[PDB]
Amino acid sequence: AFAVHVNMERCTGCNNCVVACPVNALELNTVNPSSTDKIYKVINGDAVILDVKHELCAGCGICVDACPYDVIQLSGQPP
Amino acid sequence: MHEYAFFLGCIAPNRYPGCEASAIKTSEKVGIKLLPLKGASCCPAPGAFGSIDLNVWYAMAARNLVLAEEMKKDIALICNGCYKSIWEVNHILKHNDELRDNVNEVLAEIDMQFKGTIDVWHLAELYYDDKVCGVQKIKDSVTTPLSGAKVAAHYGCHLMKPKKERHFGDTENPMWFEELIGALGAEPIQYRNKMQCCGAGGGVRGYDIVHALDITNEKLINIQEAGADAITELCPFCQLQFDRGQIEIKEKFGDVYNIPVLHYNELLGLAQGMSPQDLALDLHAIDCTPFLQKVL
Amino acid sequence: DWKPQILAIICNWCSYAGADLAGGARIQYPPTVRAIRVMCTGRVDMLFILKAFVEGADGVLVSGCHFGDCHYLEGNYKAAKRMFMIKNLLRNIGLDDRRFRMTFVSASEGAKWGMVMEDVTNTIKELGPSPIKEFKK
Amino acid sequence: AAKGDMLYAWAKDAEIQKKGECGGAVTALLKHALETKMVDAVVAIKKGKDLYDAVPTVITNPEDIIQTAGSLHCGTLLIPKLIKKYLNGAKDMKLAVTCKGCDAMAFYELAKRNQINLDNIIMIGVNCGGSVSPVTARKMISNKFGVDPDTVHKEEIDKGQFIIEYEGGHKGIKIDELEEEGYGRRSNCRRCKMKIPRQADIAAGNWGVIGDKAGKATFLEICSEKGANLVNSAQSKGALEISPADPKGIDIRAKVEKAMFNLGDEWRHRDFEGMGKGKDRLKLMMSESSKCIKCYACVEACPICYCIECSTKKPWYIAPGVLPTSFMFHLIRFAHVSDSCINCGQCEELCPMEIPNALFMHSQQVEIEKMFGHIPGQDMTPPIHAFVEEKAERARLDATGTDSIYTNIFT
Amino acid sequence: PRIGVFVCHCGTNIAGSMSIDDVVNYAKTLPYVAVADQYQYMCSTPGQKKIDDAIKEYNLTGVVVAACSPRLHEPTFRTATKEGGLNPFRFEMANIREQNSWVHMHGMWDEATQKAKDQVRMAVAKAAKLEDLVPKSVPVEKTAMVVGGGVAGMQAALDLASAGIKTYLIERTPTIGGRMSQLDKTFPTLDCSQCILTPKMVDVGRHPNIEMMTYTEVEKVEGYIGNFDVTLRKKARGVLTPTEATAKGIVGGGCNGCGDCSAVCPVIKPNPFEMGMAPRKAIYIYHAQVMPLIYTVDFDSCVKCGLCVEACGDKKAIDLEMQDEFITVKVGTAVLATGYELFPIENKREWGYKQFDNVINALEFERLICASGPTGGHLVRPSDGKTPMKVGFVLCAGSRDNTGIGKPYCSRFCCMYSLKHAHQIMEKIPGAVAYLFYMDIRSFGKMYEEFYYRIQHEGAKFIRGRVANVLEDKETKNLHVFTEDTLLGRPVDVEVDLLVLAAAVQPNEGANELRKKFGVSASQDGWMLEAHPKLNPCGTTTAGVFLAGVCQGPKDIPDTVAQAEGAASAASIPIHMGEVELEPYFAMCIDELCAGCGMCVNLCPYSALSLGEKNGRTVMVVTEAKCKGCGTCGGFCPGGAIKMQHFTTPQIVAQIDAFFAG
Amino acid sequence: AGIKTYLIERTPTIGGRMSQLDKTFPTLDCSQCILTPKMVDVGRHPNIEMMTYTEVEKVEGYIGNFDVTLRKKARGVLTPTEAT
Ligand SMILES: Cc1cc2nc3c(=O)[nH]c(=O)nc-3n(C[C@H](O)[C@H](O)[C@H](O)COP(=O)(O)OP(=O)(O)OC[C@H]3O[C@@H](n4cnc5c(N)ncnc54)[C@H](O)[C@@H]3O)c2cc1C
Ligand SMILES: Cc1cc2nc3c(=O)[nH]c(=O)nc-3n(C[C@H](O)[C@H](O)[C@H](O)COP(=O)(O)OP(=O)(O)OC[C@H]3O[C@@H](n4cnc5c(N)ncnc54)[C@H](O)[C@@H]3O)c2cc1C
Ligand SMILES: Cc1cc2nc3c(=O)[nH]c(=O)nc-3n(C[C@H](O)[C@H](O)[C@H](O)COP(=O)(O)OP(=O)(O)OC[C@H]3O[C@@H](n4cnc5c(N)ncnc54)[C@H](O)[C@@H]3O)c2cc1C
Ligand code: SF4
Ligand code: SF4
Ligand code: SF4
Ligand code: SF4
Ligand code: SF4
Ligand code: SF4
Ligand code: SF4
Ligand code: SF4
Ligand code: SF4
Ligand code: SF4
Ligand code: SF4
Ligand code: SF4
Ligand code: FES
Repeated sequence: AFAVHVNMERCTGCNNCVVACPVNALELNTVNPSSTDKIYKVINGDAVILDVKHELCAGCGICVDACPYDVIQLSGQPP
Repeated sequence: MHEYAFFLGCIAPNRYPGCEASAIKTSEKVGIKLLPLKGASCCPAPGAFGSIDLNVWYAMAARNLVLAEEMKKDIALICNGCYKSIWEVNHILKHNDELRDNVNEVLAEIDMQFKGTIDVWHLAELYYDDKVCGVQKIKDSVTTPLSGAKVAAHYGCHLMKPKKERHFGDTENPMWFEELIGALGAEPIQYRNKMQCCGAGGGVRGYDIVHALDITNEKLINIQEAGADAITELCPFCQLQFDRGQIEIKEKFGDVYNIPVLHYNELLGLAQGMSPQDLALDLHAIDCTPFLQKVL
Repeated sequence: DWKPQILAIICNWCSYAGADLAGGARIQYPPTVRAIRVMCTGRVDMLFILKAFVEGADGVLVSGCHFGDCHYLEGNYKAAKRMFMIKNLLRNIGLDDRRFRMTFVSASEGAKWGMVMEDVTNTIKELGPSPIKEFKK
Repeated sequence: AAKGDMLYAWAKDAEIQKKGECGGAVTALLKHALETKMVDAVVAIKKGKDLYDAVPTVITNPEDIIQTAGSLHCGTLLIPKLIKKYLNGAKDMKLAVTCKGCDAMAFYELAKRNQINLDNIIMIGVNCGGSVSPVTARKMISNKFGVDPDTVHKEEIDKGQFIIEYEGGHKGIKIDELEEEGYGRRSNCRRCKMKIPRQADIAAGNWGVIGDKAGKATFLEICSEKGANLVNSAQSKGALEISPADPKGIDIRAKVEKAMFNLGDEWRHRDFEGMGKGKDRLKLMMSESSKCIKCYACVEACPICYCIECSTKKPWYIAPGVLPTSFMFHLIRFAHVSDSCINCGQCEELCPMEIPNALFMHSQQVEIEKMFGHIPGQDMTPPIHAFVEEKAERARLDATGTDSIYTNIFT
Repeated sequence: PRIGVFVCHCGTNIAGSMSIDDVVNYAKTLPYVAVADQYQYMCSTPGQKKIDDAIKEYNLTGVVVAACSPRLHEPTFRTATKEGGLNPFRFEMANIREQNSWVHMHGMWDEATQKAKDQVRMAVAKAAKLEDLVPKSVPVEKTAMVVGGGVAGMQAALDLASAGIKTYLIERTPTIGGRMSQLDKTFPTLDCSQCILTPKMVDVGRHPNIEMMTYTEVEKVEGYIGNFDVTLRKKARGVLTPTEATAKGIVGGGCNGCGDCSAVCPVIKPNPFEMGMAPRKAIYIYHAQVMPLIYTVDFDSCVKCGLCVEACGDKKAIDLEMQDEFITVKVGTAVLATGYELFPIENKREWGYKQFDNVINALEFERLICASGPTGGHLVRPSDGKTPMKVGFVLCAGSRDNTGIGKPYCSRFCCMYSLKHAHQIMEKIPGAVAYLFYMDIRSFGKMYEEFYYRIQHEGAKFIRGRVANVLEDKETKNLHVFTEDTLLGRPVDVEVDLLVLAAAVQPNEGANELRKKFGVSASQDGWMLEAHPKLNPCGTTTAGVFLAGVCQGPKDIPDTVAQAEGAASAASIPIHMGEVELEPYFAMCIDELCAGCGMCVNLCPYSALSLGEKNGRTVMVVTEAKCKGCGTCGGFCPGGAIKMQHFTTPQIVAQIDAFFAG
Repeated sequence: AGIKTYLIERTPTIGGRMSQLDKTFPTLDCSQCILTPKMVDVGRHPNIEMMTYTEVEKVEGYIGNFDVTLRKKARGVLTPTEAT
């Protein structure tokens, strides 16, 4: 239930934070999908986090490790 | 992109133009748009002009306010003394009816009225607010780390004091301006009596230069003892004092510090990658070259 | 030929004390208001106010304790609701509702009691004689 | 069938279904309740004479409710105050009462003031688009319709016009045209906005019944668990037929209700500005009220007047023998009733001196309502002065932005 | 009815503003008035004699006195009316002095006379309709409650018990004693505080007439002067006294205070008695001199490890599953003695209280200097544990301050305790110097000025200047105190090793909640309010509740004890009599006018109204003991079925009618 | 509290210095106005033996019984009770 922050100023729209998030990958890549909500979607060229109320993230670091030009900061402390 | 009228008083445009240039560039890089103020003048400088006549102080500050009122925009400032004049006259004339009346019948001779519809902000206050560009956005915009530099902050007096008249919180040991310098990557250091006046306010800079320079020299001694490599500041008065006054201290006394004095907007430009030539660091009395060697 | 007839109904524990304190401190004000002195303003029934206005009160004043300072824990909330409703009735029967007001005067506000007296007198003098006295006939 | 269902209902008994104004569902439900012993009596309206005479009736023989079938549009009476006065407030006996919107609001006002037992009373509510005074209906028919009034068989307000069925044919005139000419529904009925009594236990009407059942089915809305039980029992014992309502019918029912709300608002406007403003309204009120002969019919007929002795009878308020009575008489009713007036019109229509009691009282009520937010007659909410609250009182003083109660209260 | 009107001159205070002769002639011509007459001082013995003679001669039904305020002289003239063959309540005043003369003195005389005639007319109209009342007498339960176990609570409890009244002593904390138990030495006599108080604590603990209930709160209070139904919350102490253990069946006993439990407990938490400077286990006593030596368990911090029960062994005093028990107690009177706490001085940022290590406040200094404190009585610097040699005392810290942060009042004892602390440091650390930054030394009490002289003689430096700000040296942790020596006329920079702030005091935590439970109001200052600020500093406006100690305002231990004994005497007055008379202003329901709507029932704050059965009809019933005479219900009831005994609708409406009579 | 009490005053009246005060700090109340009610209570109380214009010549005894001798100075004027 952590909080992710995306630096819009250096986001290129690469979409490798959307493809690599394992909560996004739940809908289409799971047998009998449990939850179909998504943290990121690239609207107007930058990654927007729809997870406003910080309910779905799990601090995995797959998205921080994925962005090619580090731009996603993961906060492990309560918002 | 929030839009503000950019007041731009006397010292930044006419002595330290790199300050205003970096202000516009860095504010645009973060989500802020600084619009020129059309025919603004000296904010009647609170010391040297308020000491003479408070009524003409009110009238000139109100004229500066009604320019941006006609523009229908919020003032943005980069000077603590200009903040005092503009913001405080705005606040006083938003609540005192007989003073509104007096200023209005003075201004009616130039076809011009004050109604009190806009707000006044300091640029560092905007950089700190979270609705407008926040500390995180500043960190995002920073592209050159400026790491390994000890930087001493001078808050000034007219931005934060008196706390019964402002809204910035504690005046005894604020840390907000230290967070903006920490965002840039430079480590802000703490020195003795960090909230002391620089000595240039109230017209003392002109009336008694030795007295003002002694007040400044107390600060410079504390800052050198801490070990600063530059002094950030949010006021062109204080920058002028800390910059010229180092030369006047070197000549009137025998004290040598050679500590560069930079506005926070100039440091923000340096952090965001602007060039020293584009910042006009050659227009300062005190050479910035050692600090540039450290942070570049 | 005309002198305003203003009637006040002041509670015993803050408004009577405040009027007494003003008198003790020798605060002068015009002699136009006469008071009734009930225990709480919760005692003030609507029919008291309406009876005053139909007998010909040019103005009526009801003075009590501040909210949270009633001697009887909550008796002036009831009075406040009643007087809000009385303001509405006088507006809709076409009498001028500023002939009536309810002030909250503490036991130590003798100066404020004097100012209330002056302002009530001034307002009723501006308003003029009540219309009931001629509408009856 | 469950507290919110909207149904078509008609009587299994063909004679009950003929004599019903629509499908006879109000008379089948009342008959079933009586004969299965949910209730010990039934208070309904029957014609005592020509259809212009509506007489309330307590019925205990289940054989006499076929006489109660049919709706009398000239029945301008109010039932709940009769139950308090001559049936001991239904404190010992269960009743089932057929009631209009004003009769449901009066039930709730008297139950707030503890004068009847709504645990005992079952309210079958009917939709009401308005009622006409019997004598005014007679004059209407004699003059505007050009008919001898004794000829009329039935007469109803349907689609906003006044249909009468006499020997020879039937006729119709727009109720708005009649109301401009000085006839039509009562004044309070023109101002009324309680069109579908959703506070009752069942709401029956002819609105929203479309198609093959346009005159042989009653639109039922189940508004409570008690009504759901009555309806389910009647359907299971086979005294009543039930089919789920048509969605198009529900939609046009909503539209007609909304249009009736708008018409009520228009009449509220034109009447309340017709009374005047400022000292002109005081001369209207005072000159009208100087006519009162102190018959006390308004006090004895008002649902909200439940006091053993009225303060209008106390010698320190009203001088006992002075007949050109004071304005205090009507100020004491404005103070006590205007916060909860259900606009039943009984005070206006029972006044020997023709004083617009209901107009004055409703003009005050509407904005006591928009001031305090209290709608009379909807549920068990206590009256505004019977329940004062600390936080709300603080709130109204702070909203004035003032240190007293003097100004900045109205717009 | 036959009414007599007696108009006082008040010795020209009224005759110098109106025409008393004209008022008297108007009273004579008024209806119902049998005799009208005047006198210079109607409150004096010839004035009462005049009233009584008039009553006897003219067969007066009622008496109207046109004089000073009723709040001043109802009892006097009611007793004068009684002595004379009337009821006390056939009397009514017309305030024509404090509301006519003193406010219409200047340049307006016939206007004041007309106002006086109007007031006399309204008073006569009410009195012609007053009728007989008899005050209600209610029995008084022979117990008393004292909330607070400080010096003021203990003194009040001992006083009541030795007068013979059974007393409850409620203390929220596990021990009695209060702040004086935390004090080390006492000004101006320099006695040891615990030594002088331990005797009285033992008396309280042993007295058979005192029910000492420590670690207990007051959940709710209902009732009046007669019977207060007070509900107490017995918080889960976790440990059983010997009496409770024997009751529960453990013969071997309960807690004997051996200390094995706290010897084995592994949890360590700050001690609130030592202002947090010292550790204490989860099972603990504040100090070794606590009166009930019973070893509370702190359930917010206990981990239920069960080592304590094994250590306690066969005594079996520890019950780790204990819960908050509730008890309801009926008492006749109540004494409130809640004390005080130190104002939060970290809000004054210029004196770095929380941000600099070596800045402390005066109760922390008192614990540091006490020999039973966290140190061995050795004052050491918090920053490094070294002994200070220069100590500064910032007097007025947060006091006489109108900026909205501090308190606008003087805390009374902070000048005296700062002198005591300066003496203590100068005598305990050889060669140490005390600097007092002061702004009006206030040594007003007995021997206080001599104490001040002696401290200056021993060599404390007195610098008359309020401290401006404090800076901390980065390395030595020394504190640079900046102010001006106002008498010397120069700024100063005194560098001290330890800075002590003489902080202001404020009402204790929860005191406002408790005084709202009991119905007591607050002062401008925020302390509990007294009945009359001059002549009744103990009683409150709500009958049967009395104040004692710092809870009514800051005071030294001598003044606190005097106030506590005064409150005990006032609380004993009605208990010894056993009767008390209530004012007959009650609501009385007229049943054959009540309709039983029940709407008035919720308008009573005191729940005096209810619906009951009388003659088959459901009507309203007034508990005349619970009614207080406010009049809310009787101003509500639409049918006029509620009668207010001395302020009836016919009476008030007669007053209105008489005002509009011309 | 119910104990019979003797009130000895050397002067012909009770009241003391507060009877001489005109107004009182910190509330500015009139001193006689606030005290006169209490003077009347003392003068009327059945349990108080108010002995004005009287002194204490000698005291002997202890906690139990104090044999106090009073000097009733010659007032020169008789109260109604003494006259009767
Ligand atoms: C004055 C009046 C105006 C109405 N206006 C409308 C309208 O505009 N639109 C609409 O959809 N419905 C209106 N109704 C209701 C309409 O008659 C219902 O469709 C009808 O009641 C359905 O019931 P029913 O035919 O099934 O049973 P019915 O056998 O008709 O039962 C009717 C019941 O109503 C009772 N009743 C008759 N007259 C009155 C009266 N004056 N007051 C109280 N109860 C009475 C009868 O005793 C009987 O119990 C009105 C009813 C009345 C009385
Ligand atoms: C640093 C310092 C030094 C001082 N030195 C001296 C000195 O040398 N000499 C001197 O004469 N005076 C001195 N004083 C003043 C002295 O402490 C007070 O005069 C005295 O303690 C007043 O006692 P009290 O009983 O009224 O209040 P407290 O001692 O505070 O006692 C109140 C008691 O009531 C309890 N309580 C509070 N609220 C409740 C509740 N709701 N329910 C139940 N119990 C409750 C508290 O726990 C406490 O036990 C000093 C004060 C300070 C701060
Ligand atoms: C100028 C002045 C102004 C003051 N103003 C105020 C003020 O505004 N507010 C305030 O609160 N305080 C004020 N005070 C203080 C106030 O007067 C005292 O607090 C108060 O009077 C104390 O009263 P007491 O009964 O102890 O002594 P006193 O009032 O002096 O009473 C002592 C009484 O005992 C009698 N007596 C004496 N010796 C004997 C004897 N041997 N046998 C018998 N009777 C004896 C005396 O005649 C006298 O009647 C003021 C004091 C002064 C001097
Ligand atoms: S940390 Fe994991 S779960 Fe959270 S947003 Fe990144 S990839 Fe998704
Ligand atoms: S991976 Fe990084 S650059 Fe790509 S869309 Fe996400 S945040 Fe932007
Ligand atoms: S008042 Fe309303 S509900 Fe009653 S009969 Fe008239 S229109 Fe129908
Ligand atoms: S019904 Fe009409 S005439 Fe009768 S008392 Fe009421 S207002 Fe007067
Ligand atoms: S006042 Fe008239 S219209 Fe209002 S509820 Fe009573 S009877 Fe009906
Ligand atoms: S007018 Fe008032 S007092 Fe009279 S019956 Fe109605 S509610 Fe009762
Ligand atoms: S009764 Fe009042 S007005 Fe009369 S003399 Fe006494 S104090 Fe003065
Ligand atoms: S071990 Fe038992 S008896 Fe001993 S102090 Fe602890 S709880 Fe009390
Ligand atoms: S149960 Fe454990 S933690 Fe709790 S008091 Fe006993 S030993 Fe300490
Ligand atoms: S007692 Fe002394 S230190 Fe305390 S507030 Fe008063 S003047 Fe200041
Ligand atoms: S006294 Fe009045 S309000 Fe109370 S129950 Fe009786 S009628 Fe209702
Ligand atoms: S007057 Fe009425 S409301 Fe007030 S306390 Fe007495 S019974 Fe309760
Ligand atoms: S006591 Fe004054 S309003 Fe209640």
